[PDB]
Amino acid sequence: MRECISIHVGQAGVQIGNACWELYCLEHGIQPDGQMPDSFNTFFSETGAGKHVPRAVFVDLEPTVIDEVRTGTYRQLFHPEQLITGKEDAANNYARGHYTIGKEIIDLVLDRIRKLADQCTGLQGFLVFHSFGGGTGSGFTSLLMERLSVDYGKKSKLEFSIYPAPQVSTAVVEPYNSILTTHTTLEHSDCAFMVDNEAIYDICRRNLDIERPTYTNLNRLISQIVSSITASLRFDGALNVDLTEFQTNLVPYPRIHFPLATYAPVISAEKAYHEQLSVAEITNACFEPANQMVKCDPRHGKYMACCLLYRGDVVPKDVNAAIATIKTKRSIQFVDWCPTGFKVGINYQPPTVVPGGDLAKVQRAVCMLSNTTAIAEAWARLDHKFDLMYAKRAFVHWYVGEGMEEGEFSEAREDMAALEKDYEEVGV
Amino acid sequence: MREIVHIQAGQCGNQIGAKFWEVISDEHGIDPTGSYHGDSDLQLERINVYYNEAAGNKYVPRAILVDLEPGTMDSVRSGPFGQIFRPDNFVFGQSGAGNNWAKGHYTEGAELVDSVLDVVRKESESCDCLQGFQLTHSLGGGTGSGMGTLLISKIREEYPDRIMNTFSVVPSPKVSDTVVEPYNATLSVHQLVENTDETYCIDNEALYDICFRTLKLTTPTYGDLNHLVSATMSGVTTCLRFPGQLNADLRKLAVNMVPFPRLHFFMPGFAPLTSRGSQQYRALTVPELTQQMFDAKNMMAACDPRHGRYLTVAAVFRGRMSMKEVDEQMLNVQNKNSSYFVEWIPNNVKTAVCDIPPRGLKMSATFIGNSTAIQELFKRISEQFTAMFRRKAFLHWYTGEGMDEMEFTEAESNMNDLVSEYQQYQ
Amino acid sequence: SCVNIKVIVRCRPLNEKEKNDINNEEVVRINNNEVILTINRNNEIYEKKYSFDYACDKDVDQKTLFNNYIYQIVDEVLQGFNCTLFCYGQTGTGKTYTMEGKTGLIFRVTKRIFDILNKRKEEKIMYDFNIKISYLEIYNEELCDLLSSMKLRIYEDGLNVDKLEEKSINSFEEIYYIICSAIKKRRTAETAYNKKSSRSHSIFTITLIIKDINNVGESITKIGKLNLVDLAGSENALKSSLKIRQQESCNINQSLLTLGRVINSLIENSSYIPYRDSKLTRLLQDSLGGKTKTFIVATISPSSLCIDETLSTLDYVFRAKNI
Ligand SMILES: Nc1nc2c(ncn2[C@@H]2O[C@H](COP(=O)(O)CP(=O)(O)OP(=O)(O)O)[C@@H](O)[C@H]2O)c(=O)[nH]1
Ligand SMILES: Nc1nc2c(ncn2[C@@H]2O[C@H](COP(=O)(O)OP(=O)(O)OP(=O)(O)O)[C@@H](O)[C@H]2O)c(=O)[nH]1
Ligand SMILES: [Mg+2]
Ligand SMILES: [Mg+2]
Repeated sequence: MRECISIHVGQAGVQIGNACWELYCLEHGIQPDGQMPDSFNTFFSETGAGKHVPRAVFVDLEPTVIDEVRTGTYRQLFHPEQLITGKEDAANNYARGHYTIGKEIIDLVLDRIRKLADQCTGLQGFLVFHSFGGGTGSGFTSLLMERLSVDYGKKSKLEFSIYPAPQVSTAVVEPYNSILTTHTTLEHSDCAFMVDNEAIYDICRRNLDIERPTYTNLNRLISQIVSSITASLRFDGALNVDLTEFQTNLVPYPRIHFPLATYAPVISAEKAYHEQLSVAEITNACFEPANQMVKCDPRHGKYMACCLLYRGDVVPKDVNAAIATIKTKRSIQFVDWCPTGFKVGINYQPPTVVPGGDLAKVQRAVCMLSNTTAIAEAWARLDHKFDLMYAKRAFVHWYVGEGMEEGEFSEAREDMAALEKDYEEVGV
Repeated sequence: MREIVHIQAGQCGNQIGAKFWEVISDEHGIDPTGSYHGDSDLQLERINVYYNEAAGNKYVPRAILVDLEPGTMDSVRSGPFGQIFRPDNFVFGQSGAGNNWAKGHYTEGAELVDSVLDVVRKESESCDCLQGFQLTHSLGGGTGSGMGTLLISKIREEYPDRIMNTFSVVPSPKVSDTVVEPYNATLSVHQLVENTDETYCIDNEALYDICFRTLKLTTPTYGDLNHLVSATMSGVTTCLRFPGQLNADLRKLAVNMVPFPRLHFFMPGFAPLTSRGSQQYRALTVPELTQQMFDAKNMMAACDPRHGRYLTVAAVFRGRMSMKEVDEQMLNVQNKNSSYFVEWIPNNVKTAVCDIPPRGLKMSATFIGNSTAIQELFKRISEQFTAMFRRKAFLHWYTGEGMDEMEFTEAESNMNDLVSEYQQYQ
Repeated sequence: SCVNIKVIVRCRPLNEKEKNDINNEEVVRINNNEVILTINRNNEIYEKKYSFDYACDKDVDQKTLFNNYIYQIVDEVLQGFNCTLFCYGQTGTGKTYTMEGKTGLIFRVTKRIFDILNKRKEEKIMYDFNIKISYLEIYNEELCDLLSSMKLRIYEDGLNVDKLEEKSINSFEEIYYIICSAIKKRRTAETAYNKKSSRSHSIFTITLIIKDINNVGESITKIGKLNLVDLAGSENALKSSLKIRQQESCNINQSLLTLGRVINSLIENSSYIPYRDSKLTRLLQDSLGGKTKTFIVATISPSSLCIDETLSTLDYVFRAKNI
């Protein structure tokens, strides 16, 4: 029918992946051993009677990330050919990830990807997971993206990726990796979903009532976004919206390709005993700055466009009414460019909840994808951090020693600047 | 994968190393006999980082013991785990270096290094994927200083693509030993600055003071001093063998610690620390580790971080904690103590989280600080040195071994420039 | 005379391959003190601007360049001032010949110096002129004095090298033939660009002992310490695409990075500390703000074909003024 192949690059890439696969498995009822005591083929190819296998490639220059996958319960689900490692990590170094170590891994990886693609016909695109602050998640993924843009070209190049938070950081060369990553991202991706970290923790403590969130809490929320985006791939809706239709209805101008996103309702199971989760309430919740998974604030800019995906027990007339209500909320502005800016889809299948999760099971939910000028703030924060490091060439020697030219930092900076400029100009 | 070769040198080195191997052997489920009888498959999944797998499921330390005083080798062999060390890797001479760097660099040491280096080659060639060499020694003397310097120089030249990670004991400004302490230290530091990629400045005075005041030991011995050192060494190489929520190897550590390649000198530390009596009052959570970890009183340096500011710090947390708690506390630390960090770095804290705590703890943390206060260590050494060199005190003991006077001039100059550079960031 | 840093870019005529290629379109326009490079990247047209003291276009030859600045450098050095000049430039420029010729930098300089010295000794009548020379090159971070036909330790009493040879020169011809022999000793890297690419930084030193043996000043000895340093150009890993590549990526690119930090620091008057970052820097520490005239020269071609390289070159070089 239609299908996607997932690519998981870096530790976070892989663990987000593991979480996403747990959710996908749960949604269809596949067991860890590949048995299922249809649209399931959008991800899990039947391989033989009694056995189904998810289409994915997992990569990290460090043996450990994948060993964690290989030794998990899903060791009986994934085919061994899907798990690739190096021997030494990228050490949070873009240049090492792209020019030094990724130099050999890339051939191993492209082989597997080509083999997965050759085994199917509905391929619509690839879903790649990575982080702008990493090594493998920057350098290696940049290498891979370039190569895939040649091997496939026309297939959708969709990605989910973590951007450095306002305050939360894990490393100190993190600002370099992010500027460099963007340079590649801009010329090879079709649609990149921006993901924060700090914002998500803030969601976890306020919306899910979690005092101490872990990486699995962050991943369950990410997984909900991923499930909803592909919900139309996998399940019938009232208003079916294709993955390529999203892209068609996403970009107002060729250089604009970084949607922001949220999900609602995000309520704890305890709050679920009282919350009046109407179509309108969920819809309204999705426009509050407090609930975005990207630390930005839409009240300081305009929406270039907005697309709402409703899932579960929703009625198109109520949905239309809810949106019509939103249209009167003057606090929400749209670019003058798009008087017909709202788009909407309705999937019959509600999202599911991963066991052990805090997120309440609900009868209705909305996944909101949006395109806004507010994204510039994320970029501005990065530029300020980058310039301090860049100006004194701190840690530059670590990249130069891997074969990176100094000029690459300069050019990537200018491309970053151009990126912000474009999103500012299209604000009219 | 990412194998480590451990080269111990000098009595300080060999004793610290003896305790290091005692500790990591327990961590990997290895009995005093060398056989594996552990708790978890994890212990075996990465046992090869430090041990050579052998018939009988014997795990043999991938390590070499070194001195010119043969009793040293037997002393190591006399302890528990001493029978695990490969019988062949006890490499020694019959002289002592006489507490003289030149003797251990230009003369007797030269003969010993060629023998040792060949042993090093065999252990290194036997690896599939060598991460680096861990070296343990002191600046205070002949073998650890002279042999250390000559051997590490040759090793780096033969293995330029591997990490040269040195843990070393630096002399006290007050608790001295030899009459030539500053000569031996200065002459080694001179080359240390070019040969080592990563240096941990373990301060014997501070080490004592931690044991005396923090652990409140009545009569601490070198064994107790070594306990804390072992905690640091074993603490640094954690995620390599103990995976978790946020992993990191030594290359990653180095990448995020030294912005200006010359400044590769760090001040080690470890938390939690407690007296036995104080155990009843511990708030065993992330804030406990945080507040103890950044408490200058627990820094294993005679340097006091409050003196200046940090260029870069890092911590590897281990055990039962959320990532949010770690991130929250680290942000709170930088805000609370913003006056103590260099403004050029947009985030002065590098983190990693291991899901396996040290045995006996609910959680712990390894702390590494690239502090500007390190200039106090080297400044004090320089003052001790110039006082002697200006009078040519004991010069006859070194020039008598063939050293040029120019070698002292160069060594002094490197140390003074090293100090000036650290001060540059204050 | 003292370390004022003057900077020149020499745009070259295109070579035959550059002219034959479809990408022979020139995109560089040079005005006297500025370079405008048309950015056609993504067809976004910009007047990318760089600034120079000597923005020399493709029409400028060796004699003109000599008169534009080298002439001036030589004359100040010979008054008793030091000078450190270094060169940078693109692959394919032939800078490895431009630096010497037979007329390139070293020989044009040598001819000017000896003509001057010959006239000056006539005026004094010698002038006790005596030139010391050395070719102190750096290969895989090792020193290599190509003057000699090993253990080249750097020490500073006074900065010098253990067993460094200092040949004493009386004439252009002595240097000419010494160079002819010395260039045969250049060691190389096998690169995709050139199977015999030089793989070193090279410090040619011309040190003139000057004694002002006039009726007054015979006791005054000044030294015309002129360093003509050929920096290895940055390597694009693709042009070397191996063990040496890594060695030289470090030795060349990290050294260049370092020199960058040094120059920037010098400009920022946040100097000295960087003098110790590399042996190259240490060897050239005399240039870092002292009574040493300084000069930076780089050679580029204008074709579209070499623009990414040009931009990297201009970036490195432009920061000589712009940090
Ligand atoms: N922290 C520790 N420091 C020690 C230990 N043993 C010695 N030392 C310190 O190291 C210095 C003495 O160094 P050594 O016995 O190692 C000299 P080495 O045997 O390496 O060479 P020789 O000159 O041939 O004896 C001095 O500062 C001691 O106070 C120890 O177990 N722990
Ligand atoms: N959301 C979530 N948070 C995590 C996860 N693991 C770590 N993080 C975030 O994801 C990144 C963790 O970085 P790493 O995976 O170590 O980076 P990497 O690409 O693996 O870099 P190298 O392994 O050095 O190549 C940071 O941006 C963290 O904030 C995860 O599974 N997802
Ligand atoms: Mg990794
Ligand atoms: Mg001894």
